[PDB]
Amino acid sequence: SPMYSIITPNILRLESEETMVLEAHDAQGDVPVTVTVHDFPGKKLVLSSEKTVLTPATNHMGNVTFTIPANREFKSEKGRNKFVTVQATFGTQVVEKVVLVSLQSGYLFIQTDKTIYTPGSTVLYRIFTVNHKLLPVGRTVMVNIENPEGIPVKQDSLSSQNQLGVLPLSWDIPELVNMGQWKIRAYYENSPQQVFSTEFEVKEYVLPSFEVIVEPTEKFYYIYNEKGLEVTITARFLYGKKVEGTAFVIFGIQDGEQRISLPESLKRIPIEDGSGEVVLSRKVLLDGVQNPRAEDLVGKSLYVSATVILHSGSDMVQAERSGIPIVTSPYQIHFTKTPKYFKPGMPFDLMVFVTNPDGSPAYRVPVAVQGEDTVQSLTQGDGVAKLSINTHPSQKPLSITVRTKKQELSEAEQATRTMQALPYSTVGNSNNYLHLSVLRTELRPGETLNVNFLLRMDRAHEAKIRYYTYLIMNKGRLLKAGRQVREPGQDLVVLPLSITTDFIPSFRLVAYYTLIGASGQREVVADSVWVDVKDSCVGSLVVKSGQSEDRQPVPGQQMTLKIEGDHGARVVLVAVDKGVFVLNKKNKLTQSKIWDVVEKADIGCTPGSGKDYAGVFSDAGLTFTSSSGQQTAQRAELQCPQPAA
Amino acid sequence: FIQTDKTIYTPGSTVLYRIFTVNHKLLPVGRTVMVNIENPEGIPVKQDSLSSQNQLGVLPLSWDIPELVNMGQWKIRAYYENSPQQVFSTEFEVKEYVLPSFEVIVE
Amino acid sequence: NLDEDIIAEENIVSRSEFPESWLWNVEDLKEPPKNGISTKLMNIFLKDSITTWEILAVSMSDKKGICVADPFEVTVMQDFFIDLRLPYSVVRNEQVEIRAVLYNYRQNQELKVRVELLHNPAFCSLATTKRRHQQTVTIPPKSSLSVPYVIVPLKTGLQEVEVKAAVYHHFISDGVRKSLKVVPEGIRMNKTVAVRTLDPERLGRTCNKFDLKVTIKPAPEKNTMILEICTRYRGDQDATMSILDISMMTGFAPDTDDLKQLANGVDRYISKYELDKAFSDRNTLIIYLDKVSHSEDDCLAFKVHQYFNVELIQPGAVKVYAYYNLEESCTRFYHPEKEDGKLNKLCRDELCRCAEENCFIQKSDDKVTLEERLDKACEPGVDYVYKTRLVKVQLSNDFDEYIMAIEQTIKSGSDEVQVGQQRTFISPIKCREALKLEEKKHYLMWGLSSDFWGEKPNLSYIIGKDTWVEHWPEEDECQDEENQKQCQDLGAFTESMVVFGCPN
Amino acid sequence: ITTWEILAVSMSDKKGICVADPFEVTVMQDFFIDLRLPYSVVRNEQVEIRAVLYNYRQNQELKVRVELLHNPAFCSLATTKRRHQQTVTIPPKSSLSVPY
Amino acid sequence: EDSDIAFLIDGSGSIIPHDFRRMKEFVSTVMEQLKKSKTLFSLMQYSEEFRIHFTFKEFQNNPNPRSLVKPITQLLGRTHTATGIRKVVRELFNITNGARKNAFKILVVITDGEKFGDPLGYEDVIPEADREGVIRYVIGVGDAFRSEKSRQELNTIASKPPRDHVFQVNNFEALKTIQNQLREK
Ligand SMILES: *[C@@H]1O[C@H](CO)[C@@H](O[C@@H]2O[C@H](CO)[C@@H](O[C@H]3O[C@H](CO)[C@@H](O)[C@H](O)[C@@H]3O)[C@H](O)[C@H]2NC(C)=O)[C@H](O)[C@H]1NC(C)=O
Ligand SMILES: *[C@@H]1O[C@H](CO)[C@@H](O)[C@H](O)[C@H]1NC(C)=O
Ligand SMILES: [K+]
Ligand SMILES: [K+]
Ligand SMILES: [Mg+2]
Repeated sequence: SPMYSIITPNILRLESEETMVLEAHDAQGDVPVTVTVHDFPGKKLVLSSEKTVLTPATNHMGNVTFTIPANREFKSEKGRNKFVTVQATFGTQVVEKVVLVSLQSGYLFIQTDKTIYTPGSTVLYRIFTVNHKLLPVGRTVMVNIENPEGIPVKQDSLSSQNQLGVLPLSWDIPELVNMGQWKIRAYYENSPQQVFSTEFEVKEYVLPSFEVIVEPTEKFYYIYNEKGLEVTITARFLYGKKVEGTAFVIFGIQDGEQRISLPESLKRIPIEDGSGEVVLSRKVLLDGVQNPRAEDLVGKSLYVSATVILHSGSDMVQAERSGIPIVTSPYQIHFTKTPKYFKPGMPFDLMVFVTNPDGSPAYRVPVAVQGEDTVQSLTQGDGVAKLSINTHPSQKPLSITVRTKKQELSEAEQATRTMQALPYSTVGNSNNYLHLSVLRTELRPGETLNVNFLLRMDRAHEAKIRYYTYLIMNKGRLLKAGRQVREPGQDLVVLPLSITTDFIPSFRLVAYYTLIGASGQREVVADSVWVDVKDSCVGSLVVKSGQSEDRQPVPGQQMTLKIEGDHGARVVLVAVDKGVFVLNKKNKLTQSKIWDVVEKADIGCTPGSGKDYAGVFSDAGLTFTSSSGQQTAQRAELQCPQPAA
Repeated sequence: FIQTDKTIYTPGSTVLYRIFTVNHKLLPVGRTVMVNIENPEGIPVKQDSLSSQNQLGVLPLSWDIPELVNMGQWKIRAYYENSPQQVFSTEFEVKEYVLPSFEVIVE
Repeated sequence: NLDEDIIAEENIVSRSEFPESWLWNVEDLKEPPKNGISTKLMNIFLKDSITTWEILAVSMSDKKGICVADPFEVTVMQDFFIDLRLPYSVVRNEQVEIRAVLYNYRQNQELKVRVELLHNPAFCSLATTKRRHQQTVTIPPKSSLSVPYVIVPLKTGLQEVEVKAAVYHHFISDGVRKSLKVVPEGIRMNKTVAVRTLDPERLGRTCNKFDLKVTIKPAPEKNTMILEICTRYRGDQDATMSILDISMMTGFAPDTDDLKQLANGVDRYISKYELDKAFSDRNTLIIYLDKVSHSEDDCLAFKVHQYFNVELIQPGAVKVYAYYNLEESCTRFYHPEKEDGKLNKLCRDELCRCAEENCFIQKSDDKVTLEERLDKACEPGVDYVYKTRLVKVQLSNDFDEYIMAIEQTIKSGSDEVQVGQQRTFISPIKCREALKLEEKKHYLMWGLSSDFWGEKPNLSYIIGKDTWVEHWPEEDECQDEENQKQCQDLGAFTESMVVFGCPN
Repeated sequence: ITTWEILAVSMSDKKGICVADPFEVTVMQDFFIDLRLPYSVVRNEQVEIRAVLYNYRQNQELKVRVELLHNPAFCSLATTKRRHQQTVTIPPKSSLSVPY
Repeated sequence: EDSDIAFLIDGSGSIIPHDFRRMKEFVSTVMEQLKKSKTLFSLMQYSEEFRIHFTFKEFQNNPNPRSLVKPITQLLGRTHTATGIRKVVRELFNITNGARKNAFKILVVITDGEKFGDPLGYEDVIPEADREGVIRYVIGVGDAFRSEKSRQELNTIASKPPRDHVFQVNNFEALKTIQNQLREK
């Protein structure tokens, strides 16, 4: 009774290379396979890719490299999801599977020169056209400049063919114009529901002479903190020289977008060697109390504006820090990087996110799970520990509440968060399992990641499993798959998986084995793990001075510029006065903002495993279809979360 | 000497315009020049100052016309930095229109 | 599938590039001179615009100086083509008219064209996704034909229109693809009552010169009807020559002799050729008037005939203006059952969508088995499948509303439906009678997540091209031996849907 | 006189895309004018402005003559006939602002 | 300048083996008698499924055309012409296969003028070759000219003017229009 297995993504993107993996476990002879992609519904053969045969010489493995062609089919206004039927024919056996499809062709990245412009200025912006792999592609795009109202005040239609993914543009700003947050929307010709945006402020301004930094010592206000609100004021000229002036600081409270000013709080403070310290005295705040509600105040935030005036008289700067939370707890615990499903009797690895109240990670914080008196752990610079807890073998839902144990803090303060983890249901709850263990540390391209295959079952069957088949899903695509041979008796095997640049910034890895178990049934067990990879560029780009002539620049001084980078790569430049940023720094192009959208683009929904082995593939974003009858449930929603996006 | 690509434009159109700088001996030079774009009101809503040496007397330029803008007869005044009384002009019309398909001649 | 001999719309490379100006070029004269002349030959591309291209140039040598040139003329055209004539300042969410002129400069060859106005979700047209809008026409050599097309700009900004015309037993096709500006109104203040529950739940932390009454009426004794117009001017003194542009409901033509009878008429004139034009594709008519009155109704009427039989008919259009001024015009559309001749669409605070596709998924097919029944129910598109009872009914001009009584949630989808709930399903007025629907009857129904009207919880339901509906009788109304076969497949559909659920 | 951030964005065909870390550059002189001019002004609407002399020389006060030039589109005390100048002495590492 | 020459042959069943042999041999002659500087040749066979029989890299490393063309089979599929073209412009003219920027880019479509089963239309993929700038020479075959709508399918594929680009395969003077368009280019 030979078994034929086929695997492809949960979602099929159009105009892109997707791969389909073909295996034939323990079936004799060279076995031909023909796959065809059909309209749903009918025999339209959207795609039938190339002939492939899975030989025992190749251990019955080959893959299919194919790109879905488009035929201008979707729906505007209300959006209904499009599908295709994939059809696999192993000689005589046909295994069919209905797969979702997405229009999204790739990505588009909007660069403005700077963040903020004045009436009568030219907005210079480039747009960056890449495929699903961050490589150049050429399509027509439409660029709309939309004021705060939302109304397009300039529109264009341009192609990126042979422009190397860069569309230098501009738009001239009118003297009579609406001030506020203006937008730049762009989108590929093919896939308009996918909109890429950047905002930029338009206000009447003149660049100052000095920057002012108003920064509190600690990121929150502990409600009972005796010291009060302590703030370090840094004020300095742009070239690095310290300023002489006066400061005016008022305080205020911020509720969502609702803000409440504190007029009695305004204090005037001297300027001490271009630096200062300032306090909102416990004495100051309490006089003239307003809506105090001590217990209620937790969950809101505070804003503080300083207006700084030079000692010479020419320039006044208003600076502000907003969002200051009045806490009982220096921290907050979140479970956003934690799997919701575990293998019973096996280690459970938590990536708990210790968060400072604004959102920043917490450095050198001891943390542990309540119960399991055995051990406590320490947070990294990222506010994350790999709390690995031992499961008891038992089908009770595991419930975890994480608390911090940071010394020098009140025990009431310590941050907490609770989750619940559910057992992987086994087929007839036969309790034959697979466990993947791999060390969670920032992995860099070129490092080797040992992949540990943990097998749990009676001795009746263990000799049967003679290899494991592994799969790495990246950026929404199947990247690599293979087999690691196994000999009867090794319960645990490791694959020295060498990590390449494709893996950035992160990936999930699923894998599986197959056998013929209880009630004569062909059985497949699989497991999945999300692996994060050192965030960086695929290639590399460095800017340094090209003149070993160190000196400090002069107005009108000549300079040589050194650019080191990958060969043949195109480089676009811009030089901005740092002083601009003091007034606005948002929507500045960063390698980070790249990756953050990218990860949003992922089809996987859970950091880990799932309710059962089907959920493994679905939660990972994968379709498995086998000749035996086992295949993934159907995916009809584009977004994951329990609360939709 | 001012060359505009068209004589009449729609709001939101790109105005492409070149300036030819020559002496009284009609020779291309690179010198400093002031460009003033006047709306129908006459009011200079853009200015710029550039020099053309090694652009061969050719100043290729560009202007984005605002979507909300007063239609009517627009002008292009420009002058050397040194001689402001010496202003040279060109007009161009702004109106909402469509290109026609045939012409009509009355004689 | 009648005739196999035309070029597929899917393979009709339209005309695309229509710059009002281009080639801002700057090129340098490096060629070895002969006669004291360097000669440059720049091979270029010819834009998809049919006009003579005037070329103006200036030679700036530093030694001799500047030099204007003799403009150069490159005469561009094709034997047969289109040009599309649009307005500029159109208004989103207001039904409008366009005219498409196909010219034929073949000297002796007539032509038969199948031309499609191409579908666009930004426009309420007659062209659904799947239901093409192809008009077939014939052209006398060295002559052109005017084709009207009334639409709704559903969205704002730079909207492009496309029309691809293909020919039979000959070679070429063409396509126009031309943008313009769409804009909003903003009033939404029509006879509002003080508190009409217009507001949502989750927000917050025009013929000024002309009287024009047009009504198309029917005839006593293929089919012929009456066109009626009734016009006036609003001013102190009577006005100058006024013009009428009149366009034919898809496949219509006036009564040639009554046309003649009217032209001898006082204060009126229609030249001979637009009056002795041929019955073959006589489609757009222009009538000029000596003057128009400010004092009372001076009407007119005449006959229209049906040249080709199609079930659905573009509204006719009638645009009137003073000879001098087009921009202060007044436009009316006619249709006999559609009041003021306007296409059916669906409207909320400032949004509308086009409700003009087939009423429901086509019925009466030979195949009514569980096999196909399930297939259209096992598709992923089906968000919801309900079985309710026609409880209440709001009938009206616009649409006809069927108040449905959900007792069981067979398969909820992206819907949060409670048990014993009352929900609003809509059906356009053009469809009402075709549905043969009566209250008090049970109905088992299904649709999609996309086919939900509104946002929660003040929502409604819409029956579209692919919505499936079917009445469910009582227990005392299925015991008949004749009605067995229906109620059989109802019982087996249900149970196997229930027990198995969906497959996936 | 300030500090520029220069940003390089590169794309190769195979090496993906890379926005490199910024490169700052510091325009700074020994002696200079900071000239504090409003975005716009109203015509015929008189105000003052400030040109702040920065004596970022190390250990010597600086006797400077501060001066303006003749634009016939403004009314100040300066002409081609008679100019408008102070004569001012600036200690090291300081900011002397002259009114016009 | 840089002469980048691509070759697109139909392999559908409508191509009788004699038509097909003529194609392969004509291509080889086209390249051979296009023995001249700075010309690069790549080829893919198109039907219902596609397979590039050699890329430009594989060609700069292997100049013998006869060595490149001998192994080519017929596919006997459907005829996805439109889809074949985006495979030409998106893959063959990629820098990754050898494509040089600012090169004379020519596509040689060799088919009988019968597209069938292709999900793609021409209104996306033809204006694409023009926005990328590939001059398209078409070589109709067998009875590519018996029908009316086939030969116009060819002018639909061929860049304008079609009288200068549309040629039959047996004609031996299909090259000289292009062989010559480069001699001062
Ligand atoms: C589908 O089949 C493809 C070829 O049939 C295969 O491509 C191969 O991918 C692997 C990735 O591991 C590359 O392997 C090795 O390349 C160099 C060789 O020196 C090594 O230095 C690397 O470390 C790496 O291990 C192959 O180069 C690559 N070859 C080709 C021709 O594409 C895909 O990986 C297969 N994908 C799936 C999902 O089955
Ligand atoms: C105004 O009301 C009439 C019906 O009384 C309706 O025909 C028309 O569409 C309404 N106009 C607007 C702008 O809502
Ligand atoms: K400064
Ligand atoms: K024209
Ligand atoms: Mg064929």
